[PDB]
Formats: sequence, C-alpha cells, structure tokens
Amino acid sequence: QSEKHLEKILNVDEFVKRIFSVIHSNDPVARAITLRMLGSLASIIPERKNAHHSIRQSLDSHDNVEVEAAVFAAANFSAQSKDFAVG
Amino acid sequence: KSAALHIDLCKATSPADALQYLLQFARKPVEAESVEGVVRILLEHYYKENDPSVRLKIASLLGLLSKTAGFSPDCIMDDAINILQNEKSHQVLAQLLDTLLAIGTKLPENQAIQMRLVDVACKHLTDTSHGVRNKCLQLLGNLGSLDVQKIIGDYFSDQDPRVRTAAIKAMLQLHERGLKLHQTIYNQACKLLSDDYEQVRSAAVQLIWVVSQLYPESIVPIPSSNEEIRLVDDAFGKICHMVSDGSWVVRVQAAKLLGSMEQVSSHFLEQTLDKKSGACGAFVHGLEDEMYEVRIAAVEALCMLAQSSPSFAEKCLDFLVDMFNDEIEEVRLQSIHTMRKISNNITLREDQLDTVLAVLEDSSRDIREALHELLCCTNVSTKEGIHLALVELLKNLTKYPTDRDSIWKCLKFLGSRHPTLVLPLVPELLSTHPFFDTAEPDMDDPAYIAVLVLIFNAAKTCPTMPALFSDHTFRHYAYLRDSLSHLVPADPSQQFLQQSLERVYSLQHLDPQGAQELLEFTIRDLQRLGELQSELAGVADFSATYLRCQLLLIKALQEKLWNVAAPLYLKQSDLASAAAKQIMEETYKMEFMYSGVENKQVVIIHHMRLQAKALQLIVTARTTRGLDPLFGMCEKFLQEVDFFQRYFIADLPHLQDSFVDKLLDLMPRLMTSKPAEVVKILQTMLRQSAFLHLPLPEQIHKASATIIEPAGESDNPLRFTSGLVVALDVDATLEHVQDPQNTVKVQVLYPDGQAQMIHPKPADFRNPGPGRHRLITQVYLSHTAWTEACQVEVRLLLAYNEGTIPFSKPVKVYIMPKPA
Repeated sequence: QSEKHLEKILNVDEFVKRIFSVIHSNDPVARAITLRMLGSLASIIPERKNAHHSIRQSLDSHDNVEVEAAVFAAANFSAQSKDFAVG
Repeated sequence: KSAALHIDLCKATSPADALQYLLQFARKPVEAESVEGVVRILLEHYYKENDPSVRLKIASLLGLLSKTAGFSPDCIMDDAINILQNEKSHQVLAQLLDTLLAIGTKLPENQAIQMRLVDVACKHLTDTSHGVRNKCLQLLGNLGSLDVQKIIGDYFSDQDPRVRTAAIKAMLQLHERGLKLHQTIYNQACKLLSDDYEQVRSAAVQLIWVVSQLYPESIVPIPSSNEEIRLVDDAFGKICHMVSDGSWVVRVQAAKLLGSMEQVSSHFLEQTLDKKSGACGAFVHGLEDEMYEVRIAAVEALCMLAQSSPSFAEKCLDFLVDMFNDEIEEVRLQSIHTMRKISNNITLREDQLDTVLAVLEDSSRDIREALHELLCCTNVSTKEGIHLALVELLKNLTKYPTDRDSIWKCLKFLGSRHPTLVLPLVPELLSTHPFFDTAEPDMDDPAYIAVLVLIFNAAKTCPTMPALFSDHTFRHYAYLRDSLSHLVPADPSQQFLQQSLERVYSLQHLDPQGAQELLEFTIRDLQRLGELQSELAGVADFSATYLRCQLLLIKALQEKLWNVAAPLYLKQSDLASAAAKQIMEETYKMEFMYSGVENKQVVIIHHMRLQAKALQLIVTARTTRGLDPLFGMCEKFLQEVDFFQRYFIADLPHLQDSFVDKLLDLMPRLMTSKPAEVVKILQTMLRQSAFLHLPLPEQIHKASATIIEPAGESDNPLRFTSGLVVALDVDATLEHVQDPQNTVKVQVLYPDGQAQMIHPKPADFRNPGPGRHRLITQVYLSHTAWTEACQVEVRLLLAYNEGTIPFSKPVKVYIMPKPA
C-alpha cells in the first residue's frame, strides 16, 4: 500500500538487509513472505544480486507457497531489471 | 603590391628603414605568382644594398617565400646560387644556405637540382665560419647523393664542436633518409665518443647505436688484444661506458639506446648487471643514479633487454625488487610495470614474494593497482607463498576496500594459473571442519568472495577435487556465477524502423487528421524503439524529431486562423507562432546534437528550417497592418531562399515536388510579386508541398551529457562570503560529441536574471575513449548577500556557428552568500 513512498527512504542497504535476513529461515511461510517483500520492493532494488539468487533458489523449493511467492517476485523483478530477466 | 614593395624599398631610404619595411612585409602571405614577382624584385635589390643586415633579412625572406605552398621554387635556384657566388658576409651566406636547404627540401624529386645543391655545399664547406660549415653539413645531410659519407666523416674531426655535432646529425639524417652507412664511421664515432662537449657525445653515441644496428654481426679486432669481438658487443660496451657520463641527458640517451641493442651476446648481458670489460655494472650504476629520468630509462632498457633475452630476466628480478622502494613514484610505477612485463616464465622465491607483498601495503592507489596486475601476471611455486599472497591481499582488502574488484581479479588470475598449489590449501581457506556442520559464511562479504574467487578459478582447470565443497559453497558458487560471472568460471529493429518510415512516406495522401494520427503513432513507436534498441536510439529519435517537425508543420497549417480575415486574427489563442519556433529549435537540435549527420541529411534539415521560416513569415504577416515591415522580412526570406539555392545547388534535383523546387519554379514571379501576394502564395503552397525523405545515416548517435559532480540531491548550502567567490567542480560525461572543445559550454543561472555562460578550456576535455569525453572544470560563482540560501542552476549547453541549445539535465546547487 505504500509503494510510492518507499522510493524516498535512502537508507536502502540496511533496510533491505534486515528484511533479507529472514530469507534464511527454515519456515517456508516466512521465506514466501520475504519473497513477496522483495517483489514489492523490486522498484527500489533492481540489480540486487542476492535477491535474484534467492528468487532463483526459491523457485526450485518443495513448498508450494514459497514457489508461488518466488514466481510473484520473479514477475516483479523481471519488469524492473533486465539482468534478472536474461537468466 | 609587388611594385609597392619595389617603390618603398628603392625610394624611402637605403640603410635602416628598408630593414623595417622588409620586416613588416615578412609577416604576410604572398600568392605564388606574386611570390615569383617579389623574388625577382628582392633579388634585383640584393645587389644594390651593401649593408650586410639588409642582405641577411633579404636572404631570410627569400627562405621564407621559398616555403610558400603553391609556389614551385625551380625557377629561382639559379639566381640563388648566383648570389651565393659573390657573397662575402658569413651570416648572409649561412642564411642563403638555409634558403637553399628550403629549396632542396621542397623539391625532393628533382635529382639534378639536388646534385647542384650538394655541389654548392661541398664548395662552401671550406668556409672559415662555423655557421657556413654547419649549414653546408645540414644541406648535405638533407639531400646527399642517395662521396658524401667520406666528406662528412672528414668533418667529424673539425675543431669547432658545433660543426662536429652538425656532421654527426647530418650523417644520422643520411641514415634516416635511407642511405646505408660504411663501417669506418664506427671507428670515427668511437674516437669522437670521448669528446669534451655534451652535444658531441650525445650525437656520437646515437651514431654508434645506428652503426651497431646496421652491422651487428660484423667482426672487429680489439685495439689492445689479439681476440676479436662482434661489432654490436663492442658498441654495447661503448654505450655502457657512456651510461656513466657526467651529463644526465647523455646518461638517459645512453640507457635508451642501450635498450634497443637486442642483438648483444648473453655474456655482456650478464656482465652489465654484475657488481664485481667496460660494460660491467652499467645497469647497476644506472639504477642508482641521482636523476630519476636516468633510472626510468634504465628500467625500460632492462625491460627491453629482458624481453629479448629470457636468461637476463632472472638477473633483472632482484634489482627490480630492490628498486620497488624508490623515492620517486613514477620510477616505482615503471619498475612494477616492467616486472609484470618480464614475469613470463620465471618463478618468485620467498623473499622476493614477500617484498612484493610488503610493498602491497602502500597508501598510493596507483602503485597498488600496478602491483595488482603484477600479481595477476606472476608465477610462483611453494603454495605457502600463495597462502601468504592471499593473506596479504585480504589484509589489503581490509585496509583498502575500494580495490576489491582488482583484488578479485588478482585472485582469479592466481587460481587460474596456479591450480594444483591452491588445492591442498582449500580446507585451510574454507573453514571446513572434518565432521562438524559448518555455519554458512556471510555472502556479500568481500573477504569471502575473494577466497571463493581464488578457489573456483583453481577448480576450473583441476576437476580432480571439486567435491571438497560443502552444500553452501555450491550455493555460493551459483550465487557468484549469477552475479560475478566475469570472474568465476563454469535486424528486426532496423527493419521495423525502415518499415515505419516508409509507412509514413507512403501514406502522405490522407486527410490532415489521419496524417496527424499516423505521425503521432510513428513518433510513439520510434520513441519506444529508441527505449528498447540502444544502438538504434540515435537514429530513432532523429527520425522522431523529423516527424515531430512535420507534425508541427501539419498542425500549424490546419489552424483556425486561416479561416478568419487578417483584422479578425487574434494572437492570444494562436498555435502556429509557437509551432514555427518549435520547428526551428528541433531543426537546430537535429543538426547539432547528432554525430553521424552528413550533407545528404543537412539539406533536408535546412529544407525544414526554410519551411519553418516561411511559416513564421506568414504568421507574422497575419498580425502586421503596415506594408513595409512585411515587405522587409519577405525580402529577408527570399534572400534566405536564394542563399539556400546557392549553397545546396548540387542536390537540388533530388527534392522533387518539395517546398524549395516549387519555389524555384515561381521565383521570377516571386521577385516581381507584391509581398502580400507572396505571403498568400506561400500559405497556399505550404499546404501543397510534398513531404521529403530522410536518408538514414549508417552510424548516428545523440550527443548526450550528464553531470555528476554537482550532484543536485544534497540540501546542504555551499556557504561563502558575499562578494567573494565560491568554486564549484563539475564532472560531465559527454557521450558522442563531435567537437566538445568548441561546442560544449557550461551555463550557470543564478536565481535572478543572471545567466552567466562559461567557456571551458580545451585542456580539461579529457577523452577516455572513442565517443566518450570527460569535462572537469572548476566553475566560479559569486553574488552579494542573500537572506536565505536559494539555489543556482548549472546546465551544460551546446553552441553552434549563432545560438545555443540545452544539452544536459538541469541540476540545482544550493548557495549561501553570508555577509562579511
């Protein structure tokens, strides 16, 4: 709901890092929610390579909610980044 | 005005003011037939004047006029040698020989006149003055008989050192022009190498190097021994002795010439780096000289000789290691670079390696980068040395995190070229416990990527043990392959652009609404194509600006003001007046911000400019009630059309049914027509004008400019005292600018009406690549006191031969002039 306001935070690195820290959770639901965060934040973190790697790794997971969230994040990041799109 | 010269020289005064008049005349160019006339007049006036300074000025002016471009000097040589026949002043004779040398240099093909001139030089070489002998030797060197070598070798032993230098440089010029020299030259230059003068010694060592390069395998005897030495080895010994000269430029010359003697035997090469005949210790003496230029030249001599001789590089190695710590930064840069160059196959042992790794800790980024490429190109055994190199690189990364890309390149090259040595080191680098499940290391931590780049490049060429990786190391391998793939190892658009352009061209018979719709569609498609295909972006927005010009013309020609009378016309709802100005701006933008334009595009650009000028003429004629201003700019427009037909008369038969040729059909009527009827026929003839075609350039790009150093995103004001100056640094990334030296201008716009325009100097238009330019100026800002820090507007501009257009993104900088 606040996608137009998150382009004006400018402490992007630590904010994205503390969200991204719970991509390593063993909970697939938490991983899915973080993938949806990354896809929601894809306008302000294009070419962010660990996010791309997390989406690519989560696309091969065995949990359906995590794979669906990875598809959503891939759809968002492919729109905002061509280096994500080519691979 | 040759007769004016004759009258002024022979009529005012003889002694002194004639010299002033000749001096005044010498500063203007003369046409070739007038060159012949003034040469005849000055040579006639040569015999009249007995003053030697006037005759010297005459000889100098003859030499200057002989160097004019379009004048063939073959008809004036005989009078020149005639006035040399009876000339007694030595300075005038030397200037006359300079003139004759200019004559000979301007006519290289004529062998007979060259033989005549070298005969004159051989006649005048016995002159008592050193200047005449110097000029005659220069004449022999420049022309020769390619007898001359024997004469110049005789003049190697002249008493004046300047004549000796002239003779050596003359015979060097003879060799450079193509003539092959003898061998007695070597003995004469060897005798002359011990001269008491600096210039003689430098010229002699150059001649020694040349004659060594000509006959390297020749065998000469030792003067004091029965043994025989090769010529290149003996000359190498002589130049090595000249390395220890008392003049530093002679030492630099000796080192530089010593670098080019690649045919020297190996024995003298090991001799020249020893510390215990005359070649012993030459490079050791040169590497510790007080002048850093000599040390640099000895470094390049070492580089060339070690590239020639592989056995020499091992002896070069420790001296380069010792001279890494040198007091001059350029010297140690050169030493590191040449060490990288000669590190082809030799291995580094422990002390040289950790001396390199110790000087890795230096604060200068330049020698750190150079030493990084040396570590890229180095070969090393004893894998604990590789571990030491990794530890030193990692602590350099900790101490200097900016060099992470270079350090990753170093570790890529170290892993890729030392694969078997890294292999036992892997459990020590990756913290792999034998049984414990190790925690996953933090990715994006530059030390850990640096370890992985070393490991993965070692694993590429050795598939013997890639199973030492854990699971998270394989995941990180996938991550680095996705992210750092350049380090870790394992025309529909053109057709559419042509199709859209021909769709525009082939549908030029529609209603105005349909034409506007088609132009809008194609402009949108060309803009999006420019946003998609990067290499076609320039041609896409070029054609888009052309179609925007045509769309503006069509929309202006279909206005409501044509349906009302002239008194009922009202400009407060006007649209065509802005349209003509917009077409003018777009035509200038089209002509000057595009690199690949040619005449075949400039003619259509100027045709659209003419159409815009005609439209503006009719628009202004709508709102004018007086007859004479309308007649005035109607005559001005017809003058512009006449200038266009005069300039572009070559490609007039390509513009069928256009604005300009249909103007040319009615032109005799147009001069004799009343200007209101001219305006009416122009208004009725723009609507009937056929749309032209753009010949597409093969390579065309937009001139792009962005500034990054003002960085208009910080709200902190830039404070300074009112009435004083504040400096602002800019960094412009100029892309595809044809002549940025004389077109790119910096505009600063203060919050008031002041719009100061700054012309950057050509000295700081850096060119780091083809089509890429960098602009680094320190622009200067000043104003009186402000009650609040307002702004200032910094903008790059493009200037053309009459106006300027915006070029870069507008950038705002905060400025706070505080009171004193």
